[PDB]
Amino acid sequence: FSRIYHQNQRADKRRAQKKAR
Amino acid sequence: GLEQLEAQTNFTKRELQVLYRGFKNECPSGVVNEDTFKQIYAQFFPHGDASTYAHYLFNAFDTTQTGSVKFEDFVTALSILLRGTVHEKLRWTFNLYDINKDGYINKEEMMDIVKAIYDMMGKYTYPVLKEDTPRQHVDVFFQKMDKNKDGIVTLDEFLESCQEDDNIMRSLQLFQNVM
Amino acid sequence: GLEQLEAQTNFTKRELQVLYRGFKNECPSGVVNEDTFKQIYAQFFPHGDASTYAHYLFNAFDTTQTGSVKFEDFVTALSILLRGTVHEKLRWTFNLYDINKDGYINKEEMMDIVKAIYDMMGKYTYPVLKEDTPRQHVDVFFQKMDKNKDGIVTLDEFLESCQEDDNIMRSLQLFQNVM
Amino acid sequence: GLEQLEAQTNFTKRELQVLYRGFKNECPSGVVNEDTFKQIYAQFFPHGDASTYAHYLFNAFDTTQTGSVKFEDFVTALSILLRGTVHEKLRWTFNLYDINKDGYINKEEMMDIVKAIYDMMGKYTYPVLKEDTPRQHVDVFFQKMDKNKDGIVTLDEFLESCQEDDNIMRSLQLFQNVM
Amino acid sequence: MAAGVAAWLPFARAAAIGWMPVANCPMPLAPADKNKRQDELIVLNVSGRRFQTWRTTLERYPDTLLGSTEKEFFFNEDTKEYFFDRDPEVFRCVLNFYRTGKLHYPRYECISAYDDELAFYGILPEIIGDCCYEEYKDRKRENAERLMLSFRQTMWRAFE
Amino acid sequence: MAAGVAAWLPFARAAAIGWMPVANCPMPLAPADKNKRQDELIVLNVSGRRFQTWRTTLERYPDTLLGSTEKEFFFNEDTKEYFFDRDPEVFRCVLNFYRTGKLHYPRYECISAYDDELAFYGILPEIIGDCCYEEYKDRKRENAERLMLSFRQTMWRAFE
Amino acid sequence: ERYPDTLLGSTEKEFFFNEDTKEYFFDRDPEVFRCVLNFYRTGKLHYPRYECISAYDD
Amino acid sequence: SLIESQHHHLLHCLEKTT
Repeated sequence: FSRIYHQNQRADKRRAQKKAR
Repeated sequence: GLEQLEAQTNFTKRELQVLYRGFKNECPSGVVNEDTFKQIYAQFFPHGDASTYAHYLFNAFDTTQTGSVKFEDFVTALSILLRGTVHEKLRWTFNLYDINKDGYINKEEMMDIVKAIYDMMGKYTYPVLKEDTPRQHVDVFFQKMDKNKDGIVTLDEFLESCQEDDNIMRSLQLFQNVM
Repeated sequence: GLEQLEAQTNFTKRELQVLYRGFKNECPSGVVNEDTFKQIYAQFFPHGDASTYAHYLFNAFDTTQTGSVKFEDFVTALSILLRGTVHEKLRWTFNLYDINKDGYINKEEMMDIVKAIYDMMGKYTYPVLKEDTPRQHVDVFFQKMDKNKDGIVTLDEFLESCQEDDNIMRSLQLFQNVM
Repeated sequence: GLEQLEAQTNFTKRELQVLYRGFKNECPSGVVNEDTFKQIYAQFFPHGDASTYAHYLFNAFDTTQTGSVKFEDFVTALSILLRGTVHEKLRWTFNLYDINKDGYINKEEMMDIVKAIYDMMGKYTYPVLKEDTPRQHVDVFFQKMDKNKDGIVTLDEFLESCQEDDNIMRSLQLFQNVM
Repeated sequence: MAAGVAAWLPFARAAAIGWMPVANCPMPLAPADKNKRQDELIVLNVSGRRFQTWRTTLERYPDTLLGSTEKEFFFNEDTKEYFFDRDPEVFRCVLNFYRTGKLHYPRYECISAYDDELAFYGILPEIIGDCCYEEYKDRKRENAERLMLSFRQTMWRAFE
Repeated sequence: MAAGVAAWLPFARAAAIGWMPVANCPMPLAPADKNKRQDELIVLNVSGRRFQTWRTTLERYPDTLLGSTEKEFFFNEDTKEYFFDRDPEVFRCVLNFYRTGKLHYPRYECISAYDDELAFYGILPEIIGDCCYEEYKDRKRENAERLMLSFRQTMWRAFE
Repeated sequence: ERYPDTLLGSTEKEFFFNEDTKEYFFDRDPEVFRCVLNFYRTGKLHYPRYECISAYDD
Repeated sequence: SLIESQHHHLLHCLEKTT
């Protein structure tokens, strides 16, 4: 559960960080 | 091969390695395919679509029926297109316009290509854009390049009509000097 | 442009390379700022204030009117300050003293500089300390530096009075030799 | 020593070093044994099993009485087997055929070696397989390498009738000059 | 002929041949030929460590130290080498970048040294190739973490 | 004598002897001699760094870049050293494989660079020594993850 | 010559010593030979954390 | 190929079984 939560968190985080470009 | 191609090209050995370098840099010698043209030829075309045109001269380059043939097959054609003769450069561009691969080009056959060019141009033509011009831009072809006045141009019927406009031979050979 | 910098500065190619090395080493070649002087001059002059006069020769080194320009105008001014011409050295020292950016010096204007240098001198002076000597150390200026006896010294009026004092003419040329 | 091994063998220095390289490349020059030959000797002979034959020339190979002799004793016999003289190859093959380690061989003993040969020949013989000719190929062998008709071979008796087999004469030293 | 940034321009000059037949133009622009010279192995001297690279590779990013010409201050004309008094390891990172054009981050580098050498080469830490990017951010945040009157307020001082 | 792929043929040319006397057959085949010459330490220059090895060590697998004969696109007769503008530290593993015949993985490598250099030199990322295999797949999968109308569908897009 | 019971300790090194260049040339890895050399320096051997232990051992 | 020559030669000289 923790693994998947961190997974989704870093997922949308990377998505936003990519959108920064 | 290096020398098996050196005995075929119009370039020297250093002029061959200098392109082998850049080729193997981007492509791990798999083979350059449409996937490479539709990007590098497109990345060179902001405000313009290069794929609609690259789609033709890819398979025009590929003497084989494959979709990713060879770097040797790339440089042998580069030699012709840069430091080749007008007679074979025009044969190559005819094979380009001969989308049917037969040796007989129709009005709409190369209209399919002048549309690709006009699309590669940009989003809006800087003068007024009329979609009849890519129709009539083919007519100005045939009225000079269709000696039979029939509407279908073949190999010699295009060549013997593509050697009198001195300006085009002035234009076909502008790039055989760059190094 | 190193070659275009040689045409301005008086240090040579090796003297420029080995010093640009140290320049780029301590700061990531971004720009020199006030704060940097506020510490590198603090280490070379400890046991006292190092900002009040530092922010004067910083804006003196600051040729333009921003807060941080570049490396080239820094060494071109190092050339004037160390190995530069005397007639330009005194003009530069006056532009240093010229606080109000206009071209005219008031007695309190250079009092602001002497109250800075004597502050930098440290906690307790080797002789007795008095806040009134900075009041005369500027006035002993005008008596020799103010040919009109009005309280305002101008570039020409500061210069006509700063070419006959031999000991400062030896003091301004102390470092055009050391490398 | 390197020189101490050179003056013993017929090979040269370049050959000896370039071979010790490949020697160590598979075994860390500890000492070669049975199990490494059963894979080196097999890795060049598909459709067959080369262990059973290497099992004989290894004990004939081992100058010592250990189960693994040396690299130095490897080359001291590699020389005799590649560029060595014919009559010494015959004596070493004599040491090879004599499984009982005495110098006295009967029918079944050397037949067990002709098996190994004709066993690693292949799983299915390309002409028709006949298993009684291993009884006869040694039998027809007897009448040559035996002048007493008793059932035993000694070195002189076993050699005095192969010295004139010209095919094995030109074939026993095929690799005495090929490097 | 040319390479590097203009390594694939010959392919475009080959493709341009297809226009001329249908090109009803009276006269196009003559080619833009200019001064040409083959590339060579400029040698980078990083602490005795010797590197060699074509100028074409060096000039893919003239907005940085190597692409620009202010690299000659480290160029030791006595040796034809750009001598650099720096790390011989993080340099390899910038160099393999210039080869690729993308940035990598080795796992075990003191991010302080990393970023300071990046700025030293003018390269921006923001443009790290996402091949290995977020762990650089992790080193970033961890390092940031780790690097962190008489009577009327002397009372305050004694409080806290 | 021979080396590279023919590193253990001499033992075979020794063991062939044991069938010559018993060769009751009429005629076996005479050897296959030809022109002869010794090996040489071909010298590679990868970005200023220099490596050397026998040519037969190169010829061991001609299904690669250097293993084949086409390494001459980078042979600089001006240097007589095949010069490559790729990383040597990752090439170091390639050389070592050429020597041994097995490859391994430097754990701290941004898997992108490792894989694309493998491809660059024509190497197969699958034949990695399984003694170090699964961690390669782990880097693979983690990197893969790391890199991861008017009205009718208006309400739709508005929902998700 | 601190330990003659090794490849370099014993005299089996001239099989790769190149008198053609007065050097011992060896077709080995440059990032393991360094550890062996460091042993020859001290007499002990360390082990880097990131080596495919197969390569180390061999 | 110059390698199939030597390797095939050994197996050829092997084929001499009767």
